[PDB]
Amino acid sequence: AGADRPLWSPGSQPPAWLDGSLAGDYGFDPLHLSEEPEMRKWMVQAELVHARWAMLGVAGILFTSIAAKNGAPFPDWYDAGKEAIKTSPAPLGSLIFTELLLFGWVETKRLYDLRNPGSQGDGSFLGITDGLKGKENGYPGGLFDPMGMSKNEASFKEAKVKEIKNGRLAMLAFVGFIAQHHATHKSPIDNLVDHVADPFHVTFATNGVSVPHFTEF
Amino acid sequence: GFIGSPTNLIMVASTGACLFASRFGLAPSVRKVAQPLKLADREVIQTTGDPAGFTATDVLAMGAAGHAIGVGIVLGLKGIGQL
Amino acid sequence: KVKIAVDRNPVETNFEKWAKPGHFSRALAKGPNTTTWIWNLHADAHDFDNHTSDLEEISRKVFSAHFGQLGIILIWLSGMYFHGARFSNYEGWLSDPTHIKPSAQVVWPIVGQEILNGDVGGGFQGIQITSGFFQLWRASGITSELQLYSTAIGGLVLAAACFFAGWFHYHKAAPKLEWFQNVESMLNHHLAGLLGLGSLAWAGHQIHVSLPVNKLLDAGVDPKEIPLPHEFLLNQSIIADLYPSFSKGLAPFFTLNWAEYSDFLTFKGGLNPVTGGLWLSDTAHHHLAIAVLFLVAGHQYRTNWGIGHSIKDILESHKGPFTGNGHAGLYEILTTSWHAQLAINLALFGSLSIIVAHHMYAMPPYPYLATDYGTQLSLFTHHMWIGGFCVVGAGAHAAIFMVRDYDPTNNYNNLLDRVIRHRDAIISHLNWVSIFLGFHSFGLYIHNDTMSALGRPQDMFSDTAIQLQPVFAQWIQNTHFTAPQLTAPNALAATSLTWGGDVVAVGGKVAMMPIALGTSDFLVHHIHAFTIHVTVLILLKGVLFARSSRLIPDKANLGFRFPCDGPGRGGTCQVSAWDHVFLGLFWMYNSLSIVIFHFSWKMQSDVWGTVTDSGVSHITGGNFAQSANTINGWLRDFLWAQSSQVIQSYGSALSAYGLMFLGAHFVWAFSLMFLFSGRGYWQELIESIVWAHNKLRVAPSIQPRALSITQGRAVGVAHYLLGGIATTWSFFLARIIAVG
Amino acid sequence: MKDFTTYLSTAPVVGLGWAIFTSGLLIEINRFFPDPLVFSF
Amino acid sequence: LYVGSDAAALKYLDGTLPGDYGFDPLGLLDPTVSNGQGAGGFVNPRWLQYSEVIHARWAMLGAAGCIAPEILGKAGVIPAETAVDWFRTGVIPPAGVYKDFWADPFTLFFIEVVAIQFAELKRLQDYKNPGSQSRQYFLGLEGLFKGSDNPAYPGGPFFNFANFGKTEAEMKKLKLNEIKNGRLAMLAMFGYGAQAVITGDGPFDNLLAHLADPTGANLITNLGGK
Ligand code: CLA
Ligand code: CLA
Ligand code: CLA
Ligand SMILES: CC(/C=C/C=C(C)/C=C/[C@@]12O[C@]1(C)C[C@@H](O)CC2(C)C)=C\C=C\C=C(C)\C=C\C=C(C)\C=C\[C@@]12O[C@]1(C)C[C@@H](O)CC2(C)C
Ligand SMILES: CC1=C(/C=C/C(C)=C/C=C/C(C)=C/C=C/C=C(C)/C=C/C=C(C)/C=C/C2=C(C)CCCC2(C)C)C(C)(C)CCC1
Ligand SMILES: CC1=C(C/C=C(\C)CCC[C@H](C)CCC[C@H](C)CCCC(C)C)C(=O)c2ccccc2C1=O
Ligand code: SF4
Repeated sequence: AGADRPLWSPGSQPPAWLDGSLAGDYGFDPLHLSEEPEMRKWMVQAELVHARWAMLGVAGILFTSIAAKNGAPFPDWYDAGKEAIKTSPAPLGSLIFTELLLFGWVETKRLYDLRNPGSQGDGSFLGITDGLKGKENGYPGGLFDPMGMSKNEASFKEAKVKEIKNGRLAMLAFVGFIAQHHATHKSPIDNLVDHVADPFHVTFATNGVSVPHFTEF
Repeated sequence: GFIGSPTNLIMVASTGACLFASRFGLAPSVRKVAQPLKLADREVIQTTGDPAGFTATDVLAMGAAGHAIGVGIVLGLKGIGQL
Repeated sequence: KVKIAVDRNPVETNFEKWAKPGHFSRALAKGPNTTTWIWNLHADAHDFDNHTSDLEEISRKVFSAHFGQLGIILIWLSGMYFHGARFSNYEGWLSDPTHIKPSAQVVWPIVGQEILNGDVGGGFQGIQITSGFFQLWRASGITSELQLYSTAIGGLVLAAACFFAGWFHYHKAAPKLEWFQNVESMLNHHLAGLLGLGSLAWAGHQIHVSLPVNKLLDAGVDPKEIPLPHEFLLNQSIIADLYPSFSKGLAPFFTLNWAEYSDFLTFKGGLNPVTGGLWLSDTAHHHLAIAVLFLVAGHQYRTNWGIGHSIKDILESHKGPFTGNGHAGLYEILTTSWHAQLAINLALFGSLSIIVAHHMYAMPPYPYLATDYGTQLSLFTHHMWIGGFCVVGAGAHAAIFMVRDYDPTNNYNNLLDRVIRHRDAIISHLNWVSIFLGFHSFGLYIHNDTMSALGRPQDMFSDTAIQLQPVFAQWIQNTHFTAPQLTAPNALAATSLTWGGDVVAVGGKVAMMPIALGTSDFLVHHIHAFTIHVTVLILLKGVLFARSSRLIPDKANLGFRFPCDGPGRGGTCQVSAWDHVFLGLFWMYNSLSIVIFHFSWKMQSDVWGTVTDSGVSHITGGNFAQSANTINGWLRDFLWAQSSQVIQSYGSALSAYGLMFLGAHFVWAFSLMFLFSGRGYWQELIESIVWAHNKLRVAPSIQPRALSITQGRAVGVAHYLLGGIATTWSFFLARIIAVG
Repeated sequence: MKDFTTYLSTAPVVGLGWAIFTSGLLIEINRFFPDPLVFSF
Repeated sequence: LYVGSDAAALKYLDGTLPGDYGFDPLGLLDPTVSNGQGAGGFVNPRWLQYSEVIHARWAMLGAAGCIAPEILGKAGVIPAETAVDWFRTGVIPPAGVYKDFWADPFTLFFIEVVAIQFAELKRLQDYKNPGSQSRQYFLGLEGLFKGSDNPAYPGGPFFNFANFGKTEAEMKKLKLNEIKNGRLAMLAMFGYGAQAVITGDGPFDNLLAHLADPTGANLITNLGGK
């Protein structure tokens, strides 16, 4: 978990503030972010929440697109909100503010657990003391970990590494979703079946976007 | 550009005269500078099998000067009706 | 001998010096205690001669600062090309350049400023630009916005490369002092590659790209129907039927049969009647000849291969009998003093800008450039003011060199020492000729005003009463009108239409017509000569008396930039060379203001206008021959007859100009108390305000102080110049857009 | 980073940030409330 | 022998480099040029030798890949429709694109970008840190990237699997022959570019034109002159 660890580039010098203790610590920081320990823990928390929401959204997009390809009446991941509010009993405006209302509590608790570790598990919220206590910086546990496979240190460390790697892959997946939906105007599973149907021709160079065509010769 | 053409002949004669000039006096080479005349000087650049000082920069400079003198003379004669 | 000398990594690329603002000088390294420190932090920021005494570090800083300025210029150029690519009607303007105004700036509708997006034509709304970028892009063969987008991207890439080059050549690989001191190598490389190779590359672009596109544009075909420049580049058929000499395929160049290239390398003087601009083939042969001449000139100085001249030997050899040591110590001066080189560069660059303004009002070297009167007026005025500022800075940095880098040991009997040795005679004779010129020009104007107000039109110095005609200028005009007749027989027409001949008009508007010179022209030309003479007197008095004088014998020890030497000797305020430059800035402003007023009135009365069947009807009806001889005529027939568009621009797209106009007047007023008053009054007022803030315990820890006397003079001259330049800019642009 | 943070902590940088924030707030207010003169709702 | 050796240039160089013919008129191998610590400027003898040998190998590959298709298409080895000119393969779509490829040229460009970015970035990281690519796990073949003291000649179980150059004499001979053929390939690629620009034909076609008509088909006649 450090020293002679595989870095983001072979032969690179890892930063002093990146000693390999964190999950996914490949020593990748040209802009020297997360140098301060407070900014380091802020960056770790931000990466963790962005990762968790990235894998949640990508899993939802993939499930909806796979069901739509199979035959379920599901719209594309782009412009899904229009038909969603068309069929929703809850109108827009009330929906976003409702989401903000039940999101502010969790975000406030997360922020004040990040600033003050263990301060949430003091019985203030419905008499919960053992739960809602952060085991690590961005890893609360307790009520969020019902089954206890994180008790072992090795299992917790490998689960953290797997989570951060799949989360970074989910960031890349979401960026790819946006890019090739703006390029092809099709579902990601449609792009996947087009790539596995004719791999030698159907690619990023034949959509009319990404690679521009001016002379056509 | 034609072989044996009078313009090519006069410019080749001018370039050859310029090349043969600094070999023996007259034109300022690397080893002959002075203010009005020729005065003894160093070599610095090896002549690559050439007696006295006749290195590659000398033949480059004098070939450029000969080509320029030839085209100037040719175009001046063409302006006044000659070759 | 000449070689690359580079130190590897002398300065570490860290942000530790960005936290501390004052770090380049020991005076500001201790931190701030008064507010003037902040001004000092913004004053000695780029005074690298004061930060360190080592010439190598100063040269490295100068190199990196030049790289930064080039990156800034390339960013600005890329932004211009991007604005032409997206927020512009260049494609619409290419179809009918005589009816759609050039526009390249579009505003956001926020608080009613969307009225500034005027109806320029072509189904577009925006600000009518006067930079002439449309004519430059038409001269460069640019047709679509894709080429402008690509040029903007390339300019951004080159600006990033220039910024990286500055960072690299400062922090990573900093050249040594011997690398910078190779003046012969610098001159050879600049004459051969920076100027000669650039001229050859532009000539090749004109020959292979700009000439066919411009020929097809003048033929009247659609810009979209015009083939792309690479089609002209690769396939020789289109360039062959557009120019038959391209069918030979580089044969006449190597066979010395250059006359066969006469179809696309021409010498037809004058303007193209289709577009009212210079012939593109003439510009191509011009840039080719310039490239050849500069390639010849770039092989003059000896660097590493024996042949070539020596600058020191040339300078030391040119010694006359009346000058003592002829040009002896100037080689050591210009290879050790950055400020002397800065003075020479600024003087020549300012003069070059003046020549640029004159020679592109005279010959418009761009298609459909003369038809746009506003573009020509704005370009002339802008290049004029840039030249004036540069030649003021020339005297400023010459005075800085005299104060700082002058060494009496190396200057005993040389030219500089003799100029210092008769500086009093120089300044006295310059003062006398300035007084004589001011009398026999402005007193002539006052004489005309008085005898006009006294009811004596026969006693004036006008074109009808007392003819002080410019006989020399008229003779030169007649000689240059007959220059292609006898002395330049290979020129098809005259080199310009200002000497004489017919009238070239495009789209019903006069592109260029002959300019007649009369008594008013002689009066304004001698007025300009007088103003230039006085500005030269001020700047030369600043330069020569920068070190010492009979009034102050130790002025060199006081530095270049000091306010005064106290009220002693009757008072010694504004005695420094910096104060001389500060005084001469206003005189430069007055000189160029009169020059551009003469330019605007002369082209509006005797050049610009419309062409009808009866004849040429000018904008002001040619009143310059009768109204420019009196100050009241300039007040009424030039300043009051015009500027009606500026004050009536409200409710239209030109209104911002009028707004700027009013604001400019404000700034011109706001400078005056910085120019008047002093420092003790403002210091005592600040003390009272300090008492007020101390009563409420809101006194700042940094002690507020009044601006320094030099600082106050600088603020006053800067706001005064900004107000005057913006006033002339707004008035000129509104007048020339509303009726032009 | 902390050197860069102290560079952004300098007076001109925070002044530029305040100016950008205030100008953007006023511009968005004037855009989303076109021509406000009379305080009425 | 020395090919155009210039005096006052062998003062700063001894005989260690493979070619080392003493040709340095302007002067770039001087240790006084870019002297100090750290990376510094790009004009340094180590980077100059590295870029020279890399340019030599790339130009040698390019000369072989510009000769082979035309020669084999003149014979019956490769089919004629795949024997197009080197500039007509798709490198310059104005010159020509071979449409009968298994993939789009931009797809091959992206595959090239990934593969050769991996290769050249590993090469650069080993140039800055010698032997560093043999430490970080790549696929289990890290021992193939051991390198050597000279970055130009890494060797190992892959780059020198033939194990030629056991002793110093034939290693120096091989280095000199490599740099000589590489410089000849710089000249060859220069001529290929010039001939492609001013003839619009393959280099072997130009060679056949010069062989059939020496006076009638050469540089002078190709420029239009006589
Ligand atoms: C023929 C070779 C050549 C060329 C073309 C230039 C060109 C330039 N020099 Mg340079 N110079 C040269 C040789 C050359 N130099 C030599 C040999 C020396 C040492 C004796 C110097 C010493 C020197 C000093 C001390 C300074 C310059 C400066 C400048 C710039 C003047 C500003 C200008 O005209 O804007 C024209 C601008 C452009 C055309 C925009 C594009 C500029 C490109 C990026 C530069 C390309 C030319 C470059 C020399 C190529 C080699 C660089 C390579 C290693 C990447 C200009 C870019 C000034 C400077 O720093 O400016 C930044 C300056 O103060 N020169
Ligand atoms: C800098 C200015 C410039 C440039 C770029 C060009 C360029 C061109 N002109 Mg022009 N020309 C110019 C100035 C210029 N000219 C001037 C001043 C005149 C006098 C009026 C002319 C008169 C003229 C005429 C009359 C004609 C041209 C023609 C041409 C073309 C022929 C090229 C040629 O034979 O040159 C020689 C070029 C080379 C030898 C090529 C350079 C060598 C290459 C780049 C080496 C590459 C090697 C590389 C490392 C290996 C490949 C790399 C790869 C693997 C990636 C070409 C587009 C002709 C045309 O359009 O027909 C096609 C034509 O008819 N021009
Ligand atoms: C338009 C405003 C104005 C005017 C007219 C003057 C006038 C003068 N200044 Mg000044 N100047 C001004 C503003 C002005 N200044 C400002 C604001 C600054 C600050 C930057 C300066 C900075 C400055 C410097 C730095 C210098 C001058 C100099 C001069 C002289 C000019 C040389 C000349 O030929 O004068 C001739 C006189 C006039 C043009 C005044 C009008 C004369 C009329 C025609 C009357 C003619 C005689 C009359 C009939 C007799 C009256 C009889 C009566 C007594 C009964 C003159 C005394 C220079 C100097 O001392 O001499 C070279 C000098 O070096 N000034
Ligand atoms: C790419 C990304 C972050 C990339 C960051 C990079 C490269 C940073 C690089 C560097 O920092 C390093 C490493 C080191 C520094 O020295 C240098 C820099 C350069 C600064 C985040 C993506 C983050 C992506 C996230 C969080 C995605 C969330 C997705 C959600 C919520 C989806 C929700 C949906 O609503 C949609 C969109 C549409 C509906 O159809 C479906 C539903 C499900 C409703
Ligand atoms: C005796 C002998 C010999 C011989 C030799 C010879 C024969 C030589 C020659 C040489 C030469 C013969 C050279 C030349 C050179 C040239 C050059 C180098 C050129 C250049 C050019 C230029 C640079 C140009 C330019 C221009 C242009 C393009 C445009 C404008 C004009 C001009 C013209 C300026 C041998 C070796 C066998 C052996 C030994 C002995
Ligand atoms: C007025 C005056 C002062 C007093 C003026 C001083 C000390 C300078 C004041 C500068 C202010 C602080 C600049 C900033 C003004 C605003 C606070 C900034 C804009 C705010 C809006 C954006 C909200 C001098 O000190 C002085 C000195 C020498 C000759 C003439 C004068 C002189 O005329
Ligand atoms: S303090 Fe002011 S008024 Fe007094 S001599 Fe100095 S500049 Fe003049």
